Amino acid sequence: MEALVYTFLLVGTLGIIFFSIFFRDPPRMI
Amino acid sequence: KLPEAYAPFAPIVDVLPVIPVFFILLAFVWQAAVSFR
Amino acid sequence: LTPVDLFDDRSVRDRGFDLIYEARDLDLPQNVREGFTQARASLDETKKRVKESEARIDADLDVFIQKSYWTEAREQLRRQVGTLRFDLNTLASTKEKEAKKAALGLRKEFIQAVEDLDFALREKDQASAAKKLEITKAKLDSVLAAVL
Amino acid sequence: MTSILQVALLALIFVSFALVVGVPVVFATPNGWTDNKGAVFSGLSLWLLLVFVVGILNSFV
Amino acid sequence: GRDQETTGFAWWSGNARLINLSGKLLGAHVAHAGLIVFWAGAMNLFEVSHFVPEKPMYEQGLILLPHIATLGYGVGPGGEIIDTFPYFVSGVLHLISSAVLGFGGVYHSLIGPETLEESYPFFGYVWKDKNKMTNILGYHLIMLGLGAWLLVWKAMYFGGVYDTWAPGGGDVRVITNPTTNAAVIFGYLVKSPFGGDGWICSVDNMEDIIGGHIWIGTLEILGGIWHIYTTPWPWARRAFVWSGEAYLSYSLGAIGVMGFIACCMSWFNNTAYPSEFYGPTGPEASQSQAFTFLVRDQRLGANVASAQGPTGLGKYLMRSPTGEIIFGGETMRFWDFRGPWLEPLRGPNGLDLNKLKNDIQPWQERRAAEYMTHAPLGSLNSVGGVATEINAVNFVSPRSWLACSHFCLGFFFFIGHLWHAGRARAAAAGFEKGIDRFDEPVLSMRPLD
Amino acid sequence: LVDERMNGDGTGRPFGVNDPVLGWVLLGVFGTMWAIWFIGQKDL
Amino acid sequence: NIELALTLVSLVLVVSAGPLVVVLLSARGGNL
Amino acid sequence: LTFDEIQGLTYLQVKGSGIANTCPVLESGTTNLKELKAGSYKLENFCIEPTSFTVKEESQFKGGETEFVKTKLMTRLTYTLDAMSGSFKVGSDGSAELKEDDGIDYAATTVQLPGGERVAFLFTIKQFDGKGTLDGIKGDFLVPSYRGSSFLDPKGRGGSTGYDNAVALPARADAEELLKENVKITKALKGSAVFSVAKVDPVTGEIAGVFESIQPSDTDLGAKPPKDIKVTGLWYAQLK
Amino acid sequence: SSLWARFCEWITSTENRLYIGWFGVIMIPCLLTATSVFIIAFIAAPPVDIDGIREPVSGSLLYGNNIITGAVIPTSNAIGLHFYPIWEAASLDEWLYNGGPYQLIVCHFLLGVYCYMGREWELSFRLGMRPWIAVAYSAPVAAASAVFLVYPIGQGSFSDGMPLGISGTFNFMIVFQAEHNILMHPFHMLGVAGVFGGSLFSAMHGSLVTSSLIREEETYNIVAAHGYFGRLIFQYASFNNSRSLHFFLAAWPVIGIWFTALGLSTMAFNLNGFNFNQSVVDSQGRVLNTWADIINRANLGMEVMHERNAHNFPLDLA
Amino acid sequence: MLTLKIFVYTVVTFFVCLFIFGFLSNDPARNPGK
Ligand code: CLA
Ligand code: CLA
Ligand SMILES: CC1=C(/C=C/C(C)=C/C=C/C(C)=C/C=C/C=C(C)/C=C/C=C(C)/C=C/C2=C(C)CCCC2(C)C)C(C)(C)CCC1
Ligand SMILES: CC1=C(/C=C/C(C)=C/C=C/C(C)=C/C=C/C=C(C)/C=C/C=C(C)/C=C/C2=C(C)CCCC2(C)C)C(C)(C)CCC1
Ligand SMILES: CC1=C(/C=C/C(C)=C/C=C/C(C)=C/C=C/C=C(C)/C=C/C=C(C)/C=C/C2=C(C)CCCC2(C)C)C(C)(C)CCC1
Ligand SMILES: [Cl-]
Ligand SMILES: [Cl-]
Repeated sequence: MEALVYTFLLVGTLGIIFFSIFFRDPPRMI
Repeated sequence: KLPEAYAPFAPIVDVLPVIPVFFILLAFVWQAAVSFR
Repeated sequence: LTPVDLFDDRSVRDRGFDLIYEARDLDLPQNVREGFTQARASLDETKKRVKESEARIDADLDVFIQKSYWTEAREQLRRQVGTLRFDLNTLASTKEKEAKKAALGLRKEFIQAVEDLDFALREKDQASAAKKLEITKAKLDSVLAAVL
Repeated sequence: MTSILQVALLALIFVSFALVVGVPVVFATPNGWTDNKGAVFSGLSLWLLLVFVVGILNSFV
Repeated sequence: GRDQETTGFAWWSGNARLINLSGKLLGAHVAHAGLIVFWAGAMNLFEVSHFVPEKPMYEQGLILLPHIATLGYGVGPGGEIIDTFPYFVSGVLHLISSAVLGFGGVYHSLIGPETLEESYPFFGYVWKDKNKMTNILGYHLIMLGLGAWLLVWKAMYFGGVYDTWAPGGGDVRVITNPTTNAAVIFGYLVKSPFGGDGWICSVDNMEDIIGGHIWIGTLEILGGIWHIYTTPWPWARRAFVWSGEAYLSYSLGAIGVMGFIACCMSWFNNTAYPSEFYGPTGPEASQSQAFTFLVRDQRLGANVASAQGPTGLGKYLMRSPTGEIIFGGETMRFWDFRGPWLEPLRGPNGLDLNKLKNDIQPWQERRAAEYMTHAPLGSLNSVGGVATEINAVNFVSPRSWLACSHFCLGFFFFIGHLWHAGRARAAAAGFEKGIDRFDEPVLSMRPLD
Repeated sequence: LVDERMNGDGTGRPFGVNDPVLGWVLLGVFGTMWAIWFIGQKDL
Repeated sequence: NIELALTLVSLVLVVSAGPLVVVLLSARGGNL
Repeated sequence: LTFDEIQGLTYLQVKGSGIANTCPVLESGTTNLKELKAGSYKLENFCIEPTSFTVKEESQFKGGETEFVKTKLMTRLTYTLDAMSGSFKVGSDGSAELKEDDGIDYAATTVQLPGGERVAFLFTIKQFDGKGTLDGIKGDFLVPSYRGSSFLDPKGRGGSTGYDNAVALPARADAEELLKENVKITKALKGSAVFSVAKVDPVTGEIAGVFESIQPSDTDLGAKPPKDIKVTGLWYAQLK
Repeated sequence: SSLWARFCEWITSTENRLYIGWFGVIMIPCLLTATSVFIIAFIAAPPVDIDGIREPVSGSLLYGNNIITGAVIPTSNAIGLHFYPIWEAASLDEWLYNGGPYQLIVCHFLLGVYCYMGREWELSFRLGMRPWIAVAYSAPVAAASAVFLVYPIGQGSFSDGMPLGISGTFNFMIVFQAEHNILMHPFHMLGVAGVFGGSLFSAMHGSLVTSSLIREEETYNIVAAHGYFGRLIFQYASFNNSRSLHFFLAAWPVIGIWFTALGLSTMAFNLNGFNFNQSVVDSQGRVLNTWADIINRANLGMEVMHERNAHNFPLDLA
Repeated sequence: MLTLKIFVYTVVTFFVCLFIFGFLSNDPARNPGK
């Protein structure tokens, strides 16, 4: 299940990047 | 080797191939005298 | 624990075992490494090799053309016949003035014929190859008569 | 003869170097080309002439 | 000369001050041609002087002489160099010719008028004047077509190019039946660039080469007449930037690609680049080594046919994924290699062990042995050797030099395309210098996020 | 043989067309696209 | 070493030619 | 493609076609074998093209009988024995002897059986001495180790050249790991092959028929047990 | 309005959260294709015979391996530079065994990165910005092209291409030096200077601006306004112009990466780095070893080990 | 697997056509202003 743990970590990192681009704080500042 | 008659001129032909690289250097020299207007 | 087996292969050197090593000796002149100088030195050996090429061109090749074995026929050319041009040149060089010039002329007319026959094999034209081979045979025989 | 071709080739080299420095000078010299173009033509003609001589000498050497 | 205060271009961009100076621009281009012709002549004479008849040209680090040799000059049966005077003639001709071009450039850069349109209307040209631009392209297109036909003439007349695949031995041969079949001539163009197909680098017969030059020669001349008597169509004008930098960017991009293709040609092709003069190709060297040992071991008393290697995939011979019998070892990658010394031993199905068992000619061996030693592997200090080798051999494959140099040249010229093309497009729009500070488009665009 | 393969690798087939369909589809797709581009924005 | 010596002589003369043209032109207020 | 048809095609025409991995077909000749003169003949141009590679495998059931199962080849072609020369004879009766001598008698082949299991085997008839009738020439052939003694494993341990010990784990360098370390057994095994002459071309002195052979699979230098590989296909040869 | 025109607008639309473009039209699908196969391969891909020696190297998290060890095995040596489309493979299983995914990923990836460069310029032209941001992005793209295309081609096999994995990258780097001595290549030296220098310049510029804007004002306007210029250690006026400084901040790193990429490409044509092995010799001829010779000793070790069973002849001309 | 090839060949052609015809769509006029 180490591979399952590794896949979870990889998937989780990608998910953070996703919200960081589409669910990011509106860039009111220049 | 060069023909026997042109053999005594080997030293000159040994310097000719590098002449082109000197032209670009001469350009910067001209700009130096020009003071890079 | 066994002693490394030993084999008497001294005969390999007799059957050109040092050809590769000689060709890889950069110290030797390029002609020596290529064997060009050696052949030019050995007239009888060159003449023999020429006759071997003649046999291949004459008593051979036609077989492939008959059975449309173009690959083999085109490979029949070159291979051992590969040195034929160099061989004919040195034999003609043995001649002098007009004799050498006339011999070189025959060499050229033959070289042209071998190329015509080769192109026929390339187009896989049996009829053209057949007639072209006959022309090549005559050309070679003429050059052989002069060089030999 | 080899000497004639060699001597002629040397002369071409000298004329060449002269033109190599003289031509650009005359061209960039204020009112130095309109009054010296004829002299440049004379030097250029000699240079090309020397070229021909060297070539003929090669055939006879 | 000129100063930045009147041009807006600094000394490091001085040549950009010649864009609208047609007369000066002519001198610059004409002069640069003098430099190119100069090196061609100077280096050629230098090579001739530093040439030795006891060694092959590739061992002597000569790059220009191989070109003349391929054209069939001072070469003999087996590629042996008979005389070098023809090479001397080429150097002398180019060197003296460079003087004429040099004088013209200097004149059109000093005495000559900065512009020509005012005096010589024919030469006078203005970027954007598509009609004139197309006409200029036409003239040069015809010139290139004539040059290709000159090569075609040398192939079928005035002697012939050296044929490494010549029957009964490799030597100069007058092409008499150049391939004119469009399917064969254009087949290479539609060939995949991947392995096996090798795109146009696959050309192995001089007949196709000369025939292909026949096609390109005619098309270029016809295209020149077309561009001389036609003006860009609406679709073209609406899909191209009409400016000097834009025109340069197009040429930069094209010449950059041509550079990469030339690199591959010199590294893979052995027909247009005779291994006799340019040395063996990477794949050729590998196959040569396998052949060298296969022959030696076979003579010692080894059955190369049933010789299982450590992996069990055949020590000397094996089968290509396609099925063709190929040399064993890591050289399996170069199974698509084809050389005049190995073809005779090959047959419909890969190699023919029959020829390998008997009929192997001595030259087939000597040539392979020489190629194996003179492999393209080398160092910057010219210490010949695969790698991890002592400083004893002084040799670097000329193919390696041409392949590395032209690749780098192609890369930079591609970057130049990106720089000039982008700047040309920005210039046309008007934002090349920067943002207006009052009409910033972003400020008028949607607030996005 | 033991299996079935296209057997196109290593063969210099134009645009890797080992079947007439492949050649036809490529030209057809391009033709439709050209028509759309020309109709949307005339070329000349 | 005579060949090498005259080789260096040639290098000096040829390399000095370009600066020579500039120096002369500059000295006579040429258009450089 | 008959032998002559293949000869007509150039190497470039054959290159990429895959026909090089196919034995010539004796389209000519007679199905009868009686015409085949009785005597000894050089088995030149002997080719064996494996039609199918089946591997014996126990049935689904834990006690299920081990039957040969269908498999999918993973190695692009490169499995047709060819250019093999040997000695073949035929008596007045059906007596027929087929003896392989040299040539490409061996061909490594990796096939995947149902369940995503790749079984590697060296298809070969090395030292085949068939001595049956004109048809069913039963015989045995050598099955050399798929890997040679020099071959090194990922750990570097090998036969003639290898560590012989688990250098990775110093404390466990020598232990039960002996089966995998310092073993690298390269002993050759044996396999049985049966050949039958379907047709004989007396005028062209060419013979062709079907072949069937069951050989052990790779033993990973003794690391794994060998598996029976039943290879069936067609064979072609020229008696000259 | 013509639908094709309407579509053309949407494509060039700047209101898109992520600007799509004509380059993106080809970049998006290609990169999406490469990303999908890469994820599935790095997880479930079966072993691949990269050395074409019938010895398949295991890969993917499923077949053991790990985040660090896991990688996409390069195509088999047997294939070499031959095109290996899935349809050419008899069975998807063969495509995986031969190492097809790697070729597919690299092909759909290189096209994407090239289109990514074009997309950069496309938006810059749409926004009205200068068109040289892509030129800076050309430096990384050139390096990737050399490790995944130029080198594989020069060597004559996609197997030589850098494996898509952490451990695979290290293996590629080691074998490269063992055969090319990249460390002694002047171009690689320029590349190391570029990265080492780029990091130094980044740290300094960041520190200067931060300390200055520490407070729209110019990056250094604050410190400049005070006039207490640090000419004490910054005794210069070359980068007094912010545009001049930022230009260098981009030229130094990009130009260096360009050289290292070209260096790798040249070494792909067998142009190895300086070889000074046995260059120092005593009076009688005895060889006086140097640091270079010691580096050679290591190179020999990596060479004799790489491909333990993939060499049947002494010379590694391949 | 020819169906896979036919599909891929079509998909590729379509996207390539969009890129070529798209730039042919007076792209130079996409400039923000002039
Ligand atoms: C292939 C290289 C090359 C060439 C052909 C040219 C050509 C030219 N440049 Mg230029 N330039 C170059 C490189 C080159 N440049 C480089 C590398 C730089 C960066 C330093 C510059 C920077 C630069 C600037 C800033 C300017 C030019 C300008 C010019 C034009 C006129 C020069 C002038 O005004 O005074 C002429 C210079 C001299 C008279 C000094 C000597 C030059 C002579 C002609 C060289 C001859 C040498 C040769 C041995 C002579 C042979 C004679 C023969 C008998 C053998 C001209 C067409 C000027 C211009 O027109 O801008 C609009 C200008 O302002 N250049
Ligand atoms: C025939 C091809 C060609 C031509 C005609 C031009 C012409 C021009 N370029 Mg350009 N360029 C090219 C290729 C070309 N380029 C390539 C391939 C690249 C990629 C590297 C570039 C990158 C480039 C940049 C970044 C810039 C230009 C600029 C310019 C303009 C200013 C000229 C100038 O600098 O004044 C005088 C000439 C010089 C100052 C050059 C000085 C001599 C150089 C620096 C020494 C280099 C020697 C080199 C290492 C020798 C090896 C070369 C090769 C073997 C690798 C000018 C109109 C400038 C511009 O503003 O565009 C409008 C500018 O910013 N170019
Ligand atoms: C072919 C021939 C001829 C001619 C020759 C020539 C061509 C000469 C000239 C040459 C030249 C043409 C020379 C010149 C060179 C250059 C130089 C000598 C320069 C240098 C410089 C330097 C070293 C520095 C620089 C700098 C400055 C000052 C500025 C800024 C930048 C820099 C820093 C870079 C003769 C007559 C012999 C005859 C025979 C043949
Ligand atoms: C414009 C200008 C420029 C420049 C340009 C140029 C590049 C010019 C050049 C020109 C040229 C291009 C020159 C050349 C010259 C050469 C010559 C003049 C030659 C001569 C020759 C002779 C004299 C002879 C020789 C011989 C022979 C061949 C035989 C053998 C022997 C000998 C070798 C001796 C610059 C950059 C500065 C910038 C500014 C402006
Ligand atoms: C000689 C010879 C031959 C032939 C060759 C050839 C035939 C070549 C040609 C080639 C070619 C055929 C070239 C051409 C090119 C062109 C192109 C490749 C095009 C391009 C285009 C462009 C660049 C455009 C783009 C765009 C679009 C469309 C969109 C919008 C924008 C623009 C307009 C920009 C052979 C093979 C036999 C080999 C041997 C030698
Ligand atoms: Cl390894
Ligand atoms: Cl090997």
